[PDB]
Amino acid sequence: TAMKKKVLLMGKSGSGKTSMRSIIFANYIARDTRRLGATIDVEHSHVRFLGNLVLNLWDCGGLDTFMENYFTSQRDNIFRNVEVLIYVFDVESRELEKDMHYYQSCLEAILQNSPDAKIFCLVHKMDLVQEDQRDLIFKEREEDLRRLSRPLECACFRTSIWDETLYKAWSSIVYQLIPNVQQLEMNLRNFAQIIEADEVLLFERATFLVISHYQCKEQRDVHRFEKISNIIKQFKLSCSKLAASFQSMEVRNSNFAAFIDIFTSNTYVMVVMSDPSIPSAATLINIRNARKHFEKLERV
Amino acid sequence: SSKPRILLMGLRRSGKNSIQKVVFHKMSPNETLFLNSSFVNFQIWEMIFRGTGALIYVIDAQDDYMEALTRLHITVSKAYKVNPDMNFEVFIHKVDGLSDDHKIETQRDIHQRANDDLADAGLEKLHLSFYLTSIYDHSIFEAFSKVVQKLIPQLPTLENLLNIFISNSGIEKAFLFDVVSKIYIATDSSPVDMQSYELCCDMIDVVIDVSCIYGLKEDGSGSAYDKESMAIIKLNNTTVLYLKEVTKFLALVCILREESFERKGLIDYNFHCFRKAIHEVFEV
Ligand SMILES: Nc1nc2c(ncn2[C@@H]2O[C@H](COP(=O)(O)OP(=O)(O)OP(=O)(O)O)[C@@H](O)[C@H]2O)c(=O)[nH]1
Ligand SMILES: Nc1nc2c(ncn2[C@@H]2O[C@H](COP(=O)(O)OP(=O)(O)O)[C@@H](O)[C@H]2O)c(=O)[nH]1
Ligand SMILES: [Mg+2]
Repeated sequence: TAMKKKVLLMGKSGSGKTSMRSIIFANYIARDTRRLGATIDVEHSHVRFLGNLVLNLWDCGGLDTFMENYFTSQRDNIFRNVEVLIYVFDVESRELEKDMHYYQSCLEAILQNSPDAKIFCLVHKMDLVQEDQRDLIFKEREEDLRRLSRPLECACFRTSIWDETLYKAWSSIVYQLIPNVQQLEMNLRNFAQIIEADEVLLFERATFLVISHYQCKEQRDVHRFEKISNIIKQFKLSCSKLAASFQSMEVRNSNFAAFIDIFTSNTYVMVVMSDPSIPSAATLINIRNARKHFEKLERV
Repeated sequence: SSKPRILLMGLRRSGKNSIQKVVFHKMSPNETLFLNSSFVNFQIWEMIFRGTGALIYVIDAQDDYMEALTRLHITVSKAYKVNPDMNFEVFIHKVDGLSDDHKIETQRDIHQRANDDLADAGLEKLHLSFYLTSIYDHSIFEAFSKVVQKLIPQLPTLENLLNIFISNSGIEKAFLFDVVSKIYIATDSSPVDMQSYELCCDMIDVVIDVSCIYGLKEDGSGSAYDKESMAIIKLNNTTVLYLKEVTKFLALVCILREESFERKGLIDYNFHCFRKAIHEVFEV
């Protein structure tokens, strides 16, 4: 009785769909994605996310031949019941027109079969473009994508497996699929205010996607959520490989303290503090105690 | 100001800029495809060879190395003339693109000829050390740690202070790290598991990167690493990693069990004797 939600991951062969899925949901590092084989037709994935949500990930091979079947004999199987279409584009494609033609043909099937599907467009491999060019090239690709997406709305991101932009995008996608996400946000803003934190991040345990946050004093780095996802995910993978599983972390400066710990069976929490008259015990006792009050919620 | 001095050298596309970026300007390997804050004085590149400790000649082993091997012989033949106490280091670089058959063949070969070419010029008493490195691996960090440890005359004193500290404090392993570079200038006498070093390097990264985001002060910036920089990481097998500031360049990273860490108070008190001693070593 958990919400099952169908996600089409689609785009041409080599655009980097399976790489993305493998890094977010399967603990690969970017370097390892070199070794992935071309996907044949659809590779089905069931991700248990928080116990209230199940992601039915449809990883569609983008070989021209596979696409044509999706647009014909497999048209109903593919495009029915779709919550989300994630469409991947290789920034480095030589076939821009042919690329758009395969995108627009998916948008039609989505207009005809699942017309309330949330649509996302990922302008991918941005690491292959010079830093000073990336914002420029993405804005233009974005402008074209929004216009050629006809009556449907699309949300675009520039992504790479080699930085935090991939977590920005996948956080935004998954955020829109978590059921009572507005409740979660309030319950955490509650928790944050009781414990007098500058900032609390809440992460889904397996992926380290940010699923909620709360900030007191407006911070300067608006990208910091994806960076923390990426920094911690990486370290969590160095632990399991080199020694054993990450449990918890405490970090401090003369200007701050952060605490990263398991929260519920399905989440990590990070708590940022700027050391008022807070005996360190008070904070750890609050983290410990608030577990049971979040440990409910995600039942079924 | 009396740091150890190292010079990196090598043909273009050997990977000098990529090594510099990754080690000393704390930047990812992949973003090197478009290109005063450490214990080490390092420079990419005969007055220069006068006051230098070590020369690191780099080589592209994804490429043919015959040309590479020849500048190597000449570059080192020169340097030795000026300062024969200099150490000569050789980064057989980019081995992440080989299979293991090819790495071992390549190393056997480069080691063979490099050492042959030195026999012929009758430069018998000129030691070459070799290393397999990669910006995509920790090999570059281990190689730099090995290079730098040779230029610290106080290393026996440092190893002894860490030994007294950890033996009296219930600690399995201690690393004295240069924080920006993640190079270790000393460790206690227990054998070094390179997987341990590598995890400690990855801890420095999380500490510094989380510090760069939080507590930089309300203005644009202060400094991520200061005299109160500290971290505690608990791993599910009851391993504890513990980082404490020693100097503006030096952090201590300790590996121990939750059971010894129950005695943090003793650890914390012995730590402050170790820190003072390290200050006395380097007249800071
Ligand atoms: N530079 C760069 N390479 C990437 C990126 N993402 C994926 N790649 C590489 O692109 C190649 C193809 O990736 P895949 O994930 O297999 O592609 P796919 O889109 O699933 O292809 P099909 O299964 O045939 O549809 C692999 O070598 C990846 O490592 C990225 O962000 N940057
Ligand atoms: N695969 C791989 N590529 C590397 C490595 N080191 C450098 N490179 C690449 O090789 C080129 C060498 O860069 P560069 O540092 O400019 O060599 P330099 O000319 O002496 O500065 C760039 O494409 C780097 O991405 C490595 O260890 N492995
Ligand atoms: Mg695939």
